[PDB]
Amino acid sequence: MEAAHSKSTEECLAYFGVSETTGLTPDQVKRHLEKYGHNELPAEEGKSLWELVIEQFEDLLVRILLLAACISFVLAWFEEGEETITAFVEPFVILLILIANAIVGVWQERNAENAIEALKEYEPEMGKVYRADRKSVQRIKARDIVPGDIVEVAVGDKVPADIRILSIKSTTLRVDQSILTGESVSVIKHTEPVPDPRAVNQDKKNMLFSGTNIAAGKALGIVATTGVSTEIGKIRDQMAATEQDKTPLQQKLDEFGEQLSKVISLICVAVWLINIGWIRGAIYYFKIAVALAVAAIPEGLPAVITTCLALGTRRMAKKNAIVRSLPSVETLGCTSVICSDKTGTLTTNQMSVCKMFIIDKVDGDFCSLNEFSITGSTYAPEGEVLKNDKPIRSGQFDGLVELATICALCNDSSLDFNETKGVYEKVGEATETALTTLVEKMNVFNTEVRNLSKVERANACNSVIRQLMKKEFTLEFSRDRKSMSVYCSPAKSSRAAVGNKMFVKGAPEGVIDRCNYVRVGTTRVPMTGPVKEKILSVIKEWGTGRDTLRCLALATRDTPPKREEMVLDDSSRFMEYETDLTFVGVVGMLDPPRKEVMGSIQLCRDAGIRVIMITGDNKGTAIAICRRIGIFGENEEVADRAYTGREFDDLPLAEQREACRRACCFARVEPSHKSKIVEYLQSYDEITAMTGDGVNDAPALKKAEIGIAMGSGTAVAKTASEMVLADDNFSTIVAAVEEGRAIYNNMKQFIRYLISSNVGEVVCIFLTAALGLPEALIPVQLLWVNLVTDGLPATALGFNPPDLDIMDRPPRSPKEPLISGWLFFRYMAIGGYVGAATVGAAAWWFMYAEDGPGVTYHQLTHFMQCTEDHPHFEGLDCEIFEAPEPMTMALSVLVTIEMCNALNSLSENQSLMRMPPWVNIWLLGSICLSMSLHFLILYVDPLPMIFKLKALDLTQWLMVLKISLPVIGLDEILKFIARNYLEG
Ligand SMILES: Nc1ncnc2c1ncn2[C@@H]1O[C@H](COP(=O)(O)OP(=O)(O)OP(=O)(O)O)[C@H]2OC3(O[C@H]21)C([N+](=O)[O-])=CC(=[N+]([O-])O)C=C3[N+](=O)[O-]
Ligand SMILES: FC(F)(F)Oc1ccc2c3c([nH]c2c1)[C@@H](NCc1ccc(Br)cc1)CCC3
Ligand SMILES: [K+]
Repeated sequence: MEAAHSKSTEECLAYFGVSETTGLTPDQVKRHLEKYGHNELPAEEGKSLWELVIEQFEDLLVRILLLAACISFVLAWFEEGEETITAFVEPFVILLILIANAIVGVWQERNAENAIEALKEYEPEMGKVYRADRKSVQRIKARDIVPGDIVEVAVGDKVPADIRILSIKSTTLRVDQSILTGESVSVIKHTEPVPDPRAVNQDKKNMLFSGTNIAAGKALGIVATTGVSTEIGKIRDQMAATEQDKTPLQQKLDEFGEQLSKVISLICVAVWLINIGWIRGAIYYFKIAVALAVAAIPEGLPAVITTCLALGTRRMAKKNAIVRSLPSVETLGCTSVICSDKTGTLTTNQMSVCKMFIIDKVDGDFCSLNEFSITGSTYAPEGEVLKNDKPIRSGQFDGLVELATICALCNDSSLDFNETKGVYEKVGEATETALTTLVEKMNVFNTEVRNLSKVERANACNSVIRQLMKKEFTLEFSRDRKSMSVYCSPAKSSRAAVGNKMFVKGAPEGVIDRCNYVRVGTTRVPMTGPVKEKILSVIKEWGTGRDTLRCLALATRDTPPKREEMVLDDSSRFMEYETDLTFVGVVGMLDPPRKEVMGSIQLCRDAGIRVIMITGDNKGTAIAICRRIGIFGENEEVADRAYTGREFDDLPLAEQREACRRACCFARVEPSHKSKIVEYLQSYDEITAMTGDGVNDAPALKKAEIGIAMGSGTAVAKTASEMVLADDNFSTIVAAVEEGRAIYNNMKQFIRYLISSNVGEVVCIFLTAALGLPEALIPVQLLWVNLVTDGLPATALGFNPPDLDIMDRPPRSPKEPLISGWLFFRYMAIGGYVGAATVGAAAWWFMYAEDGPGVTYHQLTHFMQCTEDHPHFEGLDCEIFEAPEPMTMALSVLVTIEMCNALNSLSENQSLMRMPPWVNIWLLGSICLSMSLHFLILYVDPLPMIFKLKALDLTQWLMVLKISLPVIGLDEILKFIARNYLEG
């Protein structure tokens, strides 16, 4: 049933064929389950495992490795002679590593997915329905509440569906629906039809929305829509699925992927070309092509990448930064401008009326004032009211009595006592509750409150004013006039002839212009120029002083219009109905900046991040706040870097864009302006973190490259967001950007470490083919390196502790190459030394090791010419070239160097003498475990037969360290030219 908000109780009942006492029949339930599905957000769709395999097949390197599989398969098939046929392990392993990688990408594609699942969290487990089974209410699983059944809800329950209220059983019904509308005040719900069929949800005051909770009361309704049809379920309809564009790192990695394709193909052609001058031969340059493919591809890199991301996500997630979109962590390092709202994010949103003034005397041009101050900054109703630092019984001033009345009446919020926490808490809007607390502190009628209870005391004095003036109706706040008013009539009935009143509170600018009189206690004197000046002179002093107060003016229309001649259907006339007012006084409440923000702001400048503050204060106060928290200097001229929504809109398009180039402070912007500022910032290739919590903030969060939504905010903003501030703190953003920087510098390290490791293997294979030597590494050994003995240090590298200057450098540009020009030189030379060292390791055994045959280099590089007992190969067994020992020398050198390179990769440019190995203790363990797995693979008797290895003696090991360790002295020397001859 659509638009049930416009239909009467009887109509919705007549629509579904239900009784308000009998409920639904099980037969009706079956029929509805069929015609409406269950009451839940359906499981993820559009994702096919088989169709996902196509994406893996489409990737280039997967195509290569898949081709290396079929080759390795046919090679093991054909080569029955001179080897055991139980040697299909290599093609099998190739497939498994390919299968594993497919699983891996899918496995945490669900981590990039379920970002939108943060909305599935808002629906409840259970609900209550009256049904045709029992005369009492049955508690059903919420996902089985079909449309049409009668639902009961009480205090503190979650509304389990979208329900048209049928009959409120308690006195009144208040519904917290902030989660869906942003309404920070519990809405009064009624049972009448709201007439407009397309009215906004804020007007649907007869509807219960799923996912919202009941502030107070108890009602009975009938389910109008379930699951997706609900307004909270309408949020899932977009379901992302927008244009998906590769991240900059994803794009760069793929360019390396194809340069790797070119390089493999060329080497493959070169060795087929070098061999100048058959079945046994067709084997060779296919075997090495497999050895080539396996040696070039990092194999385990996606596993390491998606792991260090997951652990970084949880690191950030415990710093109150909830990463929805995973590509964000890359983007977070490139953040050039954070643009955030003031209230609740730069400040505590913990309101307290700090100062207030009424008029003292008026003589001609002169106008004195009675200024008051109030101790206590919590919502607790405790503290003095001060005049000249001394206590004052507020009720002695008739001007304060009227101020207290206006505050208590121009108010839709209240105070509550949390029985468990033992503290006073905010009900409804924070800025209104500040007035509630102020009234209780003033106590203008000297209501006896001492012997009350912590609960009763919360609203005693507010209730006393409610006992005097009966709030007939309210004139809602509009932004054109920046004020609201309430029409009240006397309720004592014993007291006579007071008359109907209208109490107006609003921004001092507009309210004061619509005043014609100033109340002096109980007397009335017309509004004059000299007095209005002194009023604004203190309002401006307060909103610009060291305490930076938002100010509110309180007024009264002494003679309101005829209640039967006011038309409440159109806001446009509301301002006129608040004319001929009498200025009563002004309250000034503080909302102090969070302890951290001043320092957190400083970091953004040190790191080259511009901070734009969007706020609703006046341009005067907005500028002042920016000096207080440090966006501007106290003595700096900020004329050109602070704008208002109307000022900004006055500039032509060209002058608009130049403003965002330099601006840092926006006051009172329309909703559309956030999205317009982002567009302008994009025109300068600036990468923006933009914050929002409200329902209108959605498009500027989809548009911003890093949409940041508030944890206490609406559901829609969270959905359009890339990240969520669980603690609402602005410093959580800075900490998020900082962490996002460290992670990329660590991804860069293990990317280089793994790929430079790959280079050494490609060199080793290439020399073997070029020199005609026997194979020194076989693909099974390489995969064990590129997946295990390298993967563990590669991961632990991602935990390299951040640089000390990490927040003293400009944002990384999105086009920043993975390697500089010189890094290409450094890693080629190391990958070269790694290639030569592994081949020489095996050659040393064949020619010089005591256990080895001690053959000559001509013999060794013609080892396949050992057809029979040759005169050339005198005293040798042909098989000695297939011996496990030379391979195990090479693999042991490849492993040991990659442990040393891991120690080198601890820093891109720092010596190990300055930043020692134990700086990353997680990395030491990764090396201890990789080496352990190497001794395991040599010593547990199923394993050596597989990988074709044999345990080295003490001599052969000391030869590995003889060979391997200099790679440290090589990189240390290479790191020297960097920090001493390249930058200067
Ligand atoms: N586009 C705008 N043009 C003009 N003023 C704007 C605009 N947007 C917001 N304001 C005013 O600024 C006040 C608080 O803004 P501020 O807390 O700085 O930031 P926001 O709460 O708007 O943003 P956030 O909640 O953090 O997303 C609001 O209080 C009030 O009017 C609102 C308000 N209200 O929002 O309901 C009621 C009120 N009385 O008296 O009822 C007085 C306000 N006031 O004096 O500012
Ligand atoms: F060895 C397998 F083929 F099985 O696994 C891999 C290992 C590494 C890569 C690489 C790619 N496909 C691979 C597939 C290519 N793009 C896939 C990819 C893109 C971004 C991220 Br993050 C991870 C992988 C480009 C080089 C890196
Ligand atoms: K976005």
